[PDB]
Parts: sequence; C-alpha cells; structure tokens
Amino acid sequence: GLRSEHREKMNRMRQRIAQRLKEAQNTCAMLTTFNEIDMSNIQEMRARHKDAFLKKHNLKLGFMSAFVKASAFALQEQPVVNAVIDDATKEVVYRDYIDISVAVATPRGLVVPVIRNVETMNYADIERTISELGEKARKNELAIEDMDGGTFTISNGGVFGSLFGTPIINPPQSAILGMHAIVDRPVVIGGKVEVRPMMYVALTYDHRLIDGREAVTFLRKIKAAVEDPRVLLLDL
Amino acid sequence: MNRMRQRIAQRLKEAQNTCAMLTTFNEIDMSNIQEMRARHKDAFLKKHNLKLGFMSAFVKASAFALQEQPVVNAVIDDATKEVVYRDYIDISVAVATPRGLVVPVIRNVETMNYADIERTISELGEKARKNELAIEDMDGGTFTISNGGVFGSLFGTPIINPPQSAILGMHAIVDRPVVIGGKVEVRPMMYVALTYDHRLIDGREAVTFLRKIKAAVEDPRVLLLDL
Amino acid sequence: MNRMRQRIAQRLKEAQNTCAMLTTFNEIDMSNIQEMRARHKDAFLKKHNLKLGFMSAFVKASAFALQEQPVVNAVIDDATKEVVYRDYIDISVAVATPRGLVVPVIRNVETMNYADIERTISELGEKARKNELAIEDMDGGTFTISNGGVFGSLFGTPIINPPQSAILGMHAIVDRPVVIGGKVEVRPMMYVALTYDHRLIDGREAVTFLRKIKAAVEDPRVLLLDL
Amino acid sequence: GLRSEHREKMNRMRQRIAQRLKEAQNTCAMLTTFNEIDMSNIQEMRARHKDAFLKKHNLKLGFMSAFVKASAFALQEQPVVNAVIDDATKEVVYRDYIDISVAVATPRGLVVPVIRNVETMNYADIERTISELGEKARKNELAIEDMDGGTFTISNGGVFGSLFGTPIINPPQSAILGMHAIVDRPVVIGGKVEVRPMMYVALTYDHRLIDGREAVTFLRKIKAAVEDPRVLLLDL
Repeated sequence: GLRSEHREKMNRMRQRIAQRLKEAQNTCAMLTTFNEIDMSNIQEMRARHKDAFLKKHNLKLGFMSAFVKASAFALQEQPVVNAVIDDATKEVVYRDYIDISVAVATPRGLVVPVIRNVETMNYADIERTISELGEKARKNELAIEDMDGGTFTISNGGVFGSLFGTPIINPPQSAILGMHAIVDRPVVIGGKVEVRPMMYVALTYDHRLIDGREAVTFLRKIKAAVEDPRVLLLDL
Repeated sequence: MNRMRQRIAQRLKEAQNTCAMLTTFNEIDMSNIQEMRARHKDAFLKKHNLKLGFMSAFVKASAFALQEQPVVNAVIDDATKEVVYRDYIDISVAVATPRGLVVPVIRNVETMNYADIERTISELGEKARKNELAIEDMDGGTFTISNGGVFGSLFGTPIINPPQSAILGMHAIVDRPVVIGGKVEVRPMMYVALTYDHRLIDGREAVTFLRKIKAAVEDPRVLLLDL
Repeated sequence: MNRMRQRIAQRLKEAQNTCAMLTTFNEIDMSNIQEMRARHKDAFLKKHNLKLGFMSAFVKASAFALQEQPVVNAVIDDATKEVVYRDYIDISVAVATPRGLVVPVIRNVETMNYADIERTISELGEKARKNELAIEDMDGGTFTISNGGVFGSLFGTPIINPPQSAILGMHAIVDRPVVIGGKVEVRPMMYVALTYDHRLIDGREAVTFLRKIKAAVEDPRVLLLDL
Repeated sequence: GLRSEHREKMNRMRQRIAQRLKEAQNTCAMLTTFNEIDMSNIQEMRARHKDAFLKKHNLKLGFMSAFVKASAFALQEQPVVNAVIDDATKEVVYRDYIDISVAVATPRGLVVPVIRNVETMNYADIERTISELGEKARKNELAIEDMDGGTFTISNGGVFGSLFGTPIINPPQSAILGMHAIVDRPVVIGGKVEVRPMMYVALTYDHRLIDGREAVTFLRKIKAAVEDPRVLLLDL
C-alpha cells in the first residue's frame, strides 16, 4: 500500500461560510417533515402549452415557476411562516411583502438569487425572472443586492437525482423547501394501483416559531396548489 | 455512569457540535447482487472457504465512489484551518458481537477484490468475537459503513464517526413494488442513507456520490469499466 | 520471394518443427457482453472518448486464466533444457491495417481494467495505422489472441507464435439455437479455439484453461470474485 | 510493473516424453475426422439397469464400457485400422488379437493401462477390468507390462468439459479415438427440431496406412454400434 496526505489551506471566505453554516444550526431549532406530490398535472400542462408559450414569450416552460407560485400562495395564506425571529431584540418581525430565493446552477458552483415581490407575478413573469438571473449569473456579474434578504427558499436537489433529504435553513429565514427528483412510482388511485410520476418534497422549519401543525398544513397547501393549479385562481 | 461511557457520550456530542450534518436518501435495486451470489456462492465457498455476503459489494462500491470524488474522502481540521486530503482509502465496517458492536478498519481497500474484502471481514469478525481486538485495528478510518439492516430498520439518519466527513447507512432489504419499463413489478429493494458534513461537501457532491454508489452496486460490471 | 518473406516462411516452419501442436475447441455464449456494452457504450464513450468493443473482455479474461494456471504462461527453452516461468504477463493482440496485419504487445495486463486495455488497443491501432511501430512494441509476448472473426470464419486452428506456449483464436459471432433450461432458444454464440504445445501443457490443463476463459467471458463478475 | 523469470530444469524422463511426442508426429502423417453420436440410448439403458447391475456385479455402470466394446467391434470389422506400419523393416504388420488402452485419471496425473483381448469381453468384464486398473493405478503400483503394447486407444477429454479437439496418436498404433463432453443440443428427428444429449467424437488416423474412406467408415461403424447397442448382437 501507500500513504500520502497532501492538503490545502482553507481560505477566508470558505471558513466564513462554514462558520455561518454552523451558526445557522446553533440559532434555529430545525426539524423536517416530508410529503409526496403527484406531478401528472404540471407535466400534462407544459407538454402541450410549451410550444405556444415558447412562441409567445421566447421562453422554456419548466415546472420551477409552478412551485415558486404555489409556495408564494401558501406563504400568503399563513403569515407566520413568512415571519422571522430576531434574537438581538426579542421580536418576531412579520413581513407584508414576500420575496423568494431560488438556487441556480453554474459550472463554478451554485448560488441563490432572489425574486422580489412574487405575490404579483404570473407564471410568465417568474419564468422570465428565473431565466434572466440564470443567464446573468452564468456570467459572474451578480451583485449582492440581487442576493440579499430572501424570506423563503426553494432548493433544487432533484436535477441531480436525489430521492429525499433534509435541507438547511438559509440564515435570515424561518423555512426552506427542498424539491427532489421525479420518479415513476406505483400509487393507489380510486382503490386501484396505478403508475404516476411522483416526487418527494421536504420542508425544514424553525420549531421555535412555527408549530408542527402549521408546518404540516403549509406543506399540504403547497401540495394542493401544485397538484391542481386552478386552486390558485379560486383563492381556495 | 462509568468513566468510558461518559467519555463516549461527550465524544458523541462533540461530533454533532463540530460538523454540520445533513442526510440524503436513495433506493438501490438489490436484484443483481442477490442473483450473483445465489449461484456463485457454492463455487466461491469451495474456492475460498468463505460465505459470499453482500457486504463486500457495498464496501467495494463505496471505495470506487470515494476514489472518484476525492473531496468526500478528505477531512477538515479546525485545529489548523486546513482541509487535509488523503491519497489512500481505508473503510471502517461495523461488526456485531453479543457484548456489543465495534468498528474495525479495512486498510487500503482500493487494491482489494471481493474475495479479499470478504476474507478481511471474516477474519476481523472472528478476531473481535474474542475480545482481542487492539486499538491499531480500530484507529483512523476515512469512511464508514453502518449496518442497521440486519435488525429490520427501514431507513434512518446515522451519525458521523468523529474523524471523517461522511458515513453510509444501509438498511433492511424488503420486497416492494417498483416500475420497470412503465409496468409495476416486484423487486427486492433497500433504502440507503448518507450523512455528510455540509461544511466541506456540497449537496450536489453528496447526491452524485450516492448515485455513484447506487450505480456501482446495481451493476457490478461498472467497476471493471471504470465508468 | 524477397528476403524477409522467405525468413517469415522459414520461421513459420520452425514453429511447427519445434512445438508439438494440438487444438481444442469450445463455444462461448456472448449474450452478456453484448448486453453490457449495448447500454454502457454511451456513458463509456463520454467518459473515456472510446468505443466499447468486446476485445478488452477477452483480453482480460485470458489474463485472468493465465494468472490462474502459471504453466500455460511458461515457455520451454530447448537451447538450455529449462522450462522458464514468468511472474509477469503481457499479451499480443493482432491489429488490422490495409497493408496487412501486425501484432503489438500489451505490457503487464494483470493490472489493467477494461478502460486501460481499450485505450492501449486504440492507441496501438492508430499508431500502427501509420507505419511508425517499432520492434520493442512487438517483441516478447507470452500469450496471443488472434482475430479471424471480423472476416466471418466459423472456427479453425491457429498457429503458435514462436516464443510462446499457446494461442487463442476467436471467430465470428453467429446466432445459433441452443438449449437453455431444457428448451431450445436462440442466442449469439461464437466458437473459440486454443492451440497449445503438447510437450509442456497437458490436455487436461488446456481444457480447464479454455473453460476458465469461457467462465470469465460469459459472466464478467467472476473477475471480481477471483473465482 | 514487475518482471521475474524463475525457472525449473526439465528432468530426464519429461525430456524423453517430449522427444517421443515429437517423434510421434514426425513418424506418422496424422489427420482428423469428426462426427456426432446421439447418447440417448446408452443413458436410458444405464439409468434403469444401474441398480440391478450394481447389485449383481458390485460395480457402477458407466458409458466407457459401451465405447470400448463398440470400438472393439469396429476394429474387428476393419483389420487394417488395427494394423501398424513398421518403418524399421518396411512391413505392415497385422494383428489377429485386439487390446485397447484406456486413459485413467489420478491426482498425480493421467496414465494409460491396457485391456487385453477385448474381443471376448462383455460389458461387465470391461467395466470390472476398468475399475480394477483404476483402483490399482490410484496406488502407484502399476507395472510396465500392464501399459505396454496397445493396438488402439480411447482418450477421455469429456470429463473436463471440452467440446471437440484433435488427439495425438500413441506411438505404437495407427489410430486414436477422442471422446468429449456430453451436451444437450437441438437436433432434427423426423423433420422436427428436438433436444437430445449429443457428443462430438474425433478420430486421428495415420494417413499413410489408412485411407480417408476407411477412417470415415470406421467412425460411422463406431457411431452405429454406440447409438444402438443391439447392433453388437446382430453382427451387423
């Protein structure tokens, strides 16, 4: 055999990132709750609205916008999940606005832009902002003010094939949604086993501020808004 | 509480207070390994005087995955602010004794076949059955494989053994319905969980490492192709 | 007849007048290798920028069989009345060029994967396509694999390359009816012929060596088990 | 990599064996002709006469005796194949007697006893002689006079799984029969494909003395005598 232990020194900013990551766990009391979403409806919608959508808006219709809009609706329903707890003053600051940070992928790494005031956006606007920030961040010119102060987060581990896992809360928030890969699985529809494209979804919430019942109902609200997008119009 | 059990508890809490631990799960189709061993077992037993379990397949697949991604094999040292890499690879595997469970180490697994891994596992399992297992046979593993399957668990989150950056936790094999070629079918499946130190290993890296282990265990011929 | 062709003919006759040559045949079911490559080809091409042929599988299987039985890897020297063994193993594989066929050598095949063997084969096939192939890349093979299959032959008797004790001759793959589990079935099969020097290698040894190659090629996972 | 060429010197008798082996090729003009034998009848016979045969003779009923007896019958039919050519005197010596050498397996190696005057033996006698010599040779006490002067040979490569090959004539003879492993193969019986246990058989003959037609007819005679053992009784 052989032995060798070459090494590299940790730079300043990576050390800062690690310290911040540990502070995130040492500040919040994190727990996770999982659920499954039937992705048939979104796939069926996009597989026929993609062509006309591409012609109209010069954009590709992914399913990220549906999740972003559903999460925005769920947050609007339950303000507490949109709030954050500040220990420096012993105050639970609420927020009337809602902006969401979505992770984008670059060969150099992954970064998290922010979508400002998502409550007034359609699917087209969300997709356009996502594409604009994904091409703007592909080149390194992404400034701090486009990454600062998200209230809620959506993490994408699905594109790499994970089944389900526990994400970690980005410091200045109270929750994070972690999506995962879509897999064909057998499910029971109307008392009969059937094959559908399903995906597990995991939510991590700060148990100090958000009760377990609140987190579970919030996740079920996201599920309801993603399975049948027409729920968004009914304000149901 | 005696001295050493108290020390164990303190070390266990230090493990969580040092690393930033997260977990990611996946499922592995165990048809191929079962089919291989159910017909190579007899000749393997005659040739090597050994029983062909599926532990060696997982150990070798994990070794291959680690060799593919060096960062997962590295550890982070806070005492000096350095990320020490390792060119060698040794793996600690948990063995069961009536008195308890202990974790020997397999040295330099990158140069071993299935037969060598099985022989080392059997030798250490019989050597540890008797209490004569020394410290130097338990010190300094770079990666770990934990066995909760033999007791019937479905899936769970293991805890990183202090001087490492990841741990693989296997679980019981259960027959479950899965979709093969658009049609529901019954196969023997098992959930696998990986716990990684999020300070050093990115989520994408952990997910790809777990998928690499899955690819190497589902179709062992991937090991030969270096794919 | 030019000088070198006359020398080649004289050497060829000396090959028969030195060794006591016999041949033994067998059949190999090529389903597994075809199924492996027909789905690992794309990812293998992306990873290594190479085409996954079945030559590497045969080379590796022959290397494993030779390692199992040292005597087949040995050669008999009449100039000193000594049977020289060899701890190393290098294999000569025939490559095709429009001007003719030549036989490079693969050095120390015992430490190679499929990827390394394929890379060496491609490198020597493109290096020999241009005439710049030197003597030291063709001298001193211990075992040989001859390719008559690409031209459509069914089976035949190859001739031992002088400084060796055996030669493996592959042949074309043809779909033939075979009995699997008591029922006639269609599979892609191929006849394989071995020529061995009967002075040094016993008939039983040659037959067992050929069966070992068959076992290693039908189910590549035998390579990992060291079975 | 590594290189090492340890070696062992060839002893006297192994060198003599090699010299004799090369002399065998340099004396005879060897050729080979193959054929296939349907082994259904012998298997069916022994699979039901084995028990009573074991009780009667305290012996195991293999198929070696059938081949030995069939070869003896074929040799008796064609005397020329039983003859040998002597270059030392330019004479083709015939033989009225017939003895056959059969190879036996020992952990130390393989050796070839001789069965004397096989023309007057049943299956039971041949099996008894084979067993007696196989147990006598298992212990090293096998003398020269039990190995000298066979007129015809039967070689066993089947037990090791070979399909077919070319054997080499034992010096003081004119032919050798090489059996091979029994494999289930599809064959055409009455115009319809069917599965039967078949085995390839190879004959090597000295082309100086034996014509190709004679060798082919001799092999077909062995096939006829082994497929339907009742041919032995009919003297057909």
